Amino acid sequence: ALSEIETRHSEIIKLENSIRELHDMFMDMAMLVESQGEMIDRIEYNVEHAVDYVERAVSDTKKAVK
Amino acid sequence: LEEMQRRADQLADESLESTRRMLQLVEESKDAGIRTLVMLDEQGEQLDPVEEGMNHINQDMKEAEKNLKDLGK
Amino acid sequence: SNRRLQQTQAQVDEVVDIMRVNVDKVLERDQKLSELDDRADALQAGASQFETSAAKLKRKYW
Amino acid sequence: ARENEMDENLEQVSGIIGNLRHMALDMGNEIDTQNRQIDRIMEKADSNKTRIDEANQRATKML
Ligand SMILES: [Ca+2]
Ligand SMILES: [Ca+2]
Repeated sequence: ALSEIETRHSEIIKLENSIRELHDMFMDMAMLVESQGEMIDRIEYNVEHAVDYVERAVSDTKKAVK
Repeated sequence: LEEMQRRADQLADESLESTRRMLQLVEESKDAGIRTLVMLDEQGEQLDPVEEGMNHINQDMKEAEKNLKDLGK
Repeated sequence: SNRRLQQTQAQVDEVVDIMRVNVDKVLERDQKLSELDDRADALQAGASQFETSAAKLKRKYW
Repeated sequence: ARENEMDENLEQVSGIIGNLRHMALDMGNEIDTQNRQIDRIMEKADSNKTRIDEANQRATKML
C-alpha cells in the first residue's frame, strides 16, 4: 500500500543521509591525517638536523677535554 | 489508485537509487579509511626515529655537560 | 525489511559516534603535533648555536 | 528484480558498515597509541631544550 511505500522511502532517505554523514567524516579524517603528515615531515627533518648538530658538538667537547 | 500506483513506483525507484548511492558512499568511506590507516602507520614509522633522535640528543648532551664541567675545572 | 533497515541505521549511527570520537582524538593529535613542530624547530636552532660554541671551545682549550 | 536489488544492496551496505566499524575502532586505537608516543616525545623534547639552553649558557660564559 501507499503508507508502507512512503514510510520505507523516508527510512531509506534518512539512512542515506546518515551514510552521507559517515562518509564525510571518513573523508575529513583522511584530509586531517595528511595535513598532519606534513607537520611530522618537518618535525623529523628538524630532529635529524639537531641530532647531527649535537653529535658534532659533543665530539668537539670530548676533543677539548683531551 | 493509478495515481497512487505511479507515485508508488516513483518512490520505489527513488529508494533503489538511494541504496545505489549508499553503496558508492560506503565504498568511498572504506577506501578513505584504509588510506587513513596507511598514513597513520607511515607517520608512526616516522615518529619512532624522532623518539630515538630525542634520546640520542639527551645522551650526547649529558656527555657534553660533563665535558664542559671538566673544562672549567 | 523495515526491521532490517532500522538495524542498518543503528549500525551506521554507532559508527558515526565512533568516528566523532576519532575526530576529537585526531584534533588533539594535531595540537600535539603543532607544539612538537615548534619545539623541534627551536631545538635544532639551539643545537646549531651550541655546535658553534663547542667548536670555539675546541680551539680555545686545545 | 527491483526489490531483489534493493534488498541485496542493503545487505552489502550492512556488511561494509561492519567493515567501517572495525576500521574506525582500529583508527581510534592507533591514534591513542600515537598520542601517547607524542607525549613521550614532547617530554624528551622539553628535557633536551633545557639541557641545550644550559649548555649554551655555560659554553658562552666559558668563551
Ligand atoms: Ca631526511
Ligand atoms: Ca610508532
